[PDB]
Amino acid sequence: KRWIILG
Amino acid sequence: GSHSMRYFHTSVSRPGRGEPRFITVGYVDDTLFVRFDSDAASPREEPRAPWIEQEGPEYWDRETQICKAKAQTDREDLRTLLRYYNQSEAGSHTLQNMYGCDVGPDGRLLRGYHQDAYDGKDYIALNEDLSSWTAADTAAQITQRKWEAARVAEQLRAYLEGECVEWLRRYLENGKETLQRADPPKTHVTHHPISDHEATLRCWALGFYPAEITLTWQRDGEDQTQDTELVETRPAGDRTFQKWAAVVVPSGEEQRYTCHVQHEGLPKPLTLRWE
Amino acid sequence: IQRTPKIQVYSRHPAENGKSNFLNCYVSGFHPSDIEVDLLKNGERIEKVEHSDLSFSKDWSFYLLYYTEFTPTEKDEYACRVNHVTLSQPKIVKWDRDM
Repeated sequence: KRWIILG
Repeated sequence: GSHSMRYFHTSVSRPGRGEPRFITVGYVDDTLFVRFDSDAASPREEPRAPWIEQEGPEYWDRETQICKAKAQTDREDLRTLLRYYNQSEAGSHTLQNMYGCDVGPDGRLLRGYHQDAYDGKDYIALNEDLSSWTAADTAAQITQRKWEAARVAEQLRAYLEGECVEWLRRYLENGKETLQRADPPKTHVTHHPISDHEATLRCWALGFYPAEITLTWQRDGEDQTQDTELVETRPAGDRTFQKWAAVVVPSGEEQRYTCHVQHEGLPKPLTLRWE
Repeated sequence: IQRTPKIQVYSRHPAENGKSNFLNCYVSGFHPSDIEVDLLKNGERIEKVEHSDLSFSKDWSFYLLYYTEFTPTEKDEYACRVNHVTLSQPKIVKWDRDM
């Protein structure tokens, strides 16, 4: 699965 | 053996004509398995490998949202990089991101990756310790200091040692009949006369996976690496790749030349001659 | 930095006249992203051509594969026409069924 930066 | 999982993303500004184009793909080794193009009607991540169509609606839903969010953040980063370099909003610029993980035969992580490029050159890269950044310029050092304030390396390391390796091993198990078979290369030697005293010997390697292949010509046991035209490995339209190596020899001395092919899918290195 | 694409025109399978095959044109190692690739049958562009999604190599250069289903014959001449910002004029690489 993909990762997503925090924000 | 060792296996790879990577995600590539590309954002390109389109001054005048509209929103940046965002296109991202996912690869397991040399097998593409997910895609996303912002220029679609309702853009959505789609399966490009048979073993990934198994995933349920929540999976594709979360992936679709992640890709739309990445497009938004890429617009943000494009504007910010415009103001970092004091560039003109009338010029088109490219942002390229890759991240992922390599695991070993035991499924244990060897290296995690996260790199970002601006206009085709390195911008900032997560070091191998998963704790530091390599910045290419002072603008990337601005970004580095802002990302150290936000522990982006810690988020990335939690993801790489955790979700990356787990889901890569999951994908591997799901389609092991394909991903874990090494397709050996069909090899042959062709002869094409170019003149009355010369002729090309071309060594082929059709039908192979993965892409990592070694083609070498040798003249009486001495490598002709400078007199050998060697083309880039290309896809064959399936998960299979192709590659050839040519050398021009005098007509009459073909048997002085020997091709040598090395692939993961071969038990022994092969040596070929024109017959 | 800008880089000029390497172009390859080739068939998916070994060419034999009268059999349905795939004609491919692989454009690799270029930057920036926007490229124009058409496939040509006797000078006219093929209308039903697909392409893979844009990914890039580890030096950040892009690669694409344009493909379409064709049927090689002895007389039909096939080519690939690639235009890039780095190019003086649209380049035309002819298909060599021995290559």
